[PDB]
Amino acid sequence: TNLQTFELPTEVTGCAADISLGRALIQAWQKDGIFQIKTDSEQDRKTQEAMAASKQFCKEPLTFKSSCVSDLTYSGYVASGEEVTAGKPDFPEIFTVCKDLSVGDQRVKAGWPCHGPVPWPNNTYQKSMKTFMEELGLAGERLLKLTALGFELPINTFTDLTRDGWHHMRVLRFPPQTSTLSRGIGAHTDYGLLVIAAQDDVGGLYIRPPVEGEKRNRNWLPGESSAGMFEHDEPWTFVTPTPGVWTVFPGDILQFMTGGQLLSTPHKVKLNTRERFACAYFHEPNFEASAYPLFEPSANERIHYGEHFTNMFMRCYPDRITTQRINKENRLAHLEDLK
Ligand SMILES: [Mn+2]
Repeated sequence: TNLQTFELPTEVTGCAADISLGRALIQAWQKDGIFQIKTDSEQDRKTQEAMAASKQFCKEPLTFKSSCVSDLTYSGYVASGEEVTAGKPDFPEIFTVCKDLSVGDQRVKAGWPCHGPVPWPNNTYQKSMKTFMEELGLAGERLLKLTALGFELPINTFTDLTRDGWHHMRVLRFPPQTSTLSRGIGAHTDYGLLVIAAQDDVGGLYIRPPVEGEKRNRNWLPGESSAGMFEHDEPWTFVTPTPGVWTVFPGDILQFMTGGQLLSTPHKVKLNTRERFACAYFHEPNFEASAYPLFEPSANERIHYGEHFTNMFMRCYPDRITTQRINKENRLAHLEDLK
């Protein structure tokens, strides 16, 4: 399969050509579940410098890597075999980068759950990831303005929710295959708004396009998990490593807001014959923002983002020191107070 590739304008203004481009992006998601966006030389350089920083860090001993954790934020290191998909432990090691807030930030002083400084392994890694995430965020904002325009919505519909958004990134290393087992991460959908993915030259990501007649679960609802669904049935598209692109697909919150006009793209990762580096960037609402259905005016359903994120991470990392401190200090009470 050959994915569609688009060049984004540096600024999105709402002109008729922006609307036409936004419609094309929507159509590509509706047909293929994903598309490529071309990177310029600086976007590409920052991508490769982030991957190199990841490779260096992963070569450190586990004793050091394990120390890169915080009891205030979920940012930092997750060893291989700690995450689980459809009840089966997954293979990659992960460094998650959430908003990097100093202890002087008023949200950290107030003890809001999940708010705190990233436990960076070193300053060179910090700089590489921050620079990369700066570019990824500018692309995310362009994409969300184009998506709104394509649906004939106010240009600001999504970006109003993503001001100081809770953007975060999974910095991943998958091991080489070491047995007959090759499921690096099982089939799932991502819980957030918009996903921008980058990878090295190795290969291993597969995505599922929309399928006529196929029922899709609403993974934000209890009892409608998308985990494991379709894992052993076609169609799955291999996301071929390609120089000079990132890929982009919708998450669960875009499926919710669009009432299923966009579907959260199912994806899975196969272990390759050598290690694979990748980054998955989530462009998200503000922690205090609530997503809402755009095309169902009288629907009362909402997704309060900070509640959604906090509950997800507490369930996914239930023994992490971050979760223990939330429980010990009753930090979920702050969430109720904010709402
Ligand atoms: Mn994912």
